[PDB]
Amino acid sequence: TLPTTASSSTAVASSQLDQLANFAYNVTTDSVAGCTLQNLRVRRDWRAFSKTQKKDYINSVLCLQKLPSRTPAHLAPGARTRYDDFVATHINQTQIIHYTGTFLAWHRYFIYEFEQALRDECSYTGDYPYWNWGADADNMEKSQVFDGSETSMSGNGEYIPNQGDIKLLLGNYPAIDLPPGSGGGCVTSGPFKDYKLNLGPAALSLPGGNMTAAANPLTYNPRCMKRSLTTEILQRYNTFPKIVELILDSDDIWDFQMTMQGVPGSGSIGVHGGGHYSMGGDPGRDVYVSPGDTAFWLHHGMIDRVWWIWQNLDLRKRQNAISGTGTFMNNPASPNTTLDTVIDLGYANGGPIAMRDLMSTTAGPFCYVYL
Ligand SMILES: *[C@@H]1O[C@H](CO)[C@@H](O[C@@H]2O[C@H](CO)[C@@H](O[C@@H]3O[C@H](CO[C@H]4O[C@H](CO[C@H]5O[C@H](CO)[C@@H](O)[C@H](O)[C@@H]5O)[C@@H](O)[C@H](O[C@H]5O[C@H](CO)[C@@H](O)[C@H](O)[C@@H]5O)[C@@H]4O)[C@@H](O)[C@H](O[C@H]4O[C@H](CO)[C@@H](O)[C@H](O)[C@@H]4O)[C@@H]3O)[C@H](O)[C@H]2NC(C)=O)[C@H](O)[C@H]1NC(C)=O
Ligand SMILES: *[C@@H]1O[C@H](CO)[C@@H](O)[C@H](O)[C@H]1NC(C)=O
Ligand SMILES: *[C@@H]1O[C@H](CO)[C@@H](O)[C@H](O)[C@H]1NC(C)=O
Ligand SMILES: *[C@H]1O[C@H](CO)[C@@H](O)[C@H](O)[C@@H]1O
Ligand SMILES: Oc1cccc(O)c1
Ligand SMILES: [Cu+2]
Ligand SMILES: [Cu+2]
Repeated sequence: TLPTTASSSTAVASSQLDQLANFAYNVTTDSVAGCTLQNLRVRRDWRAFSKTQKKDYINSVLCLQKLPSRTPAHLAPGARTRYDDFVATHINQTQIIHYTGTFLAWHRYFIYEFEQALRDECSYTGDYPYWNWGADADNMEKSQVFDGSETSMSGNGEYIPNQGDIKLLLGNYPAIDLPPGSGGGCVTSGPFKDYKLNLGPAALSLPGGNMTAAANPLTYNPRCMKRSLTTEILQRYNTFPKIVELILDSDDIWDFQMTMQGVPGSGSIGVHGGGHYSMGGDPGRDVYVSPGDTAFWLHHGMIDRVWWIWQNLDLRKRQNAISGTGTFMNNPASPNTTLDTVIDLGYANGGPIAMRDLMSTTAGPFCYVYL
């Protein structure tokens, strides 16, 4: 007897999520029992990682931020590292990978190939980590992902008093206004304290309402990563009731992906936008450059988990479900996304791949589950 309606207590909504996760696990292992049970990988909550396991993942990311970039210098003058290769492709394709029929599948392929770079070029042998927003929604500063310790993705940025609010515009919908959080400047501590963003900004929202952008966001612009942790954003968008509501109240792929990213004109930015903007800073508030924030990978692990749960609740109808076009909010208009639509990650990793081969975590190149 699966839940059918999200509960309003955090604690009960948390148990609903575990139960839906358990069901999705059962369905995926059954379809696997070449992806086999023996080589089925498990992705896990960052809280399940030991201190050594956390440090092994962080070290591999740091390795990727030193190894030289494969992107041709003339196509992206500012790229220096393999990590930059992933940021660059995301900047370059942002207009066709968000609010499109490809949004969920493209990002599944994106983070998988990031994982492959960690394993093949940086000797990583651990599990892929995800960030469970619901456990941190009441105090982001205490998240194991963001607490600033040697096992965080670094923490908060240096505090900047009396910051203006954040104003979010999209088309000519009424603006959405957010608090600026408790940071503002360069991250003060953690393993990514000396790490440099090399690309962007491309569309960086600033406290006060301004939006700054480099003339060419692919030219060299080394600078610190900035954060402004904003618990209030997670409290409104990323709580366990909000997570379960997205899963249970969405009956088709259109409503699922739209509620996740935020329905334009609803005043809500969804679990996707909520998780992004709660980091604040740079590139936390830049849609194009967001992979520059090292927590991007854990945030989209959770995005992919929530999609994988939703898929497995009715696999016959939801496994291959696609809706939307090839352009951001279909502006300008483009043909519908289908299973023959091909996507690629540029020079980041991998090669071109059709939507058909991306829809299941245990087919095509994929062989994993979430616990
Ligand atoms: C931002 O995003 C955009 C959009 O994605 C991106 O632009 C892409 O830009 C890259 C480079 O900047 C492009 O990659 C190059 O494409 C060259 C042209 O390739 C096409 O046409 C070839 C010619 O086809 C004709 O001639 C042949 C032979 O005479 C004939 O048989 C055909 O019928 C046709 O008439 C064709 O060969 C090629 O196809 C092969 O490869 C593609 C995958 O690339 C594959 O899908 C095909 O099935 C086929 O196997 C393709 O159709 C190409 O020459 C060039 O090659 C480089 O790499 C190869 C090794 O792979 C080297 O051998 C070669 O010498 C070159 O160094 C390269 O592939 C890409 O096509 C663009 N894509 C789009 C959609 O526009 C930007 O780069 C992004 N910006 C940033 C910063 O990331
Ligand atoms: C998962 O499968 C096990 C074994 O068949 C079963 O005992 C359990 O109740 C299932 N859980 C859910 C949530 O379906
Ligand atoms: C595009 O998809 C919608 C469903 O989302 C469908 O109603 C419409 O007919 C499709 N358009 C074309 C040209 O196939
Ligand atoms: C439990 O806590 C969440 C925040 O984590 C609230 O949104 C919920 O209403 C309940 O108080
Ligand atoms: O795709 C997105 C959406 C919202 C904020 C962000 O940094 C990225
Ligand atoms: Cu993206
Ligand atoms: Cu995202």
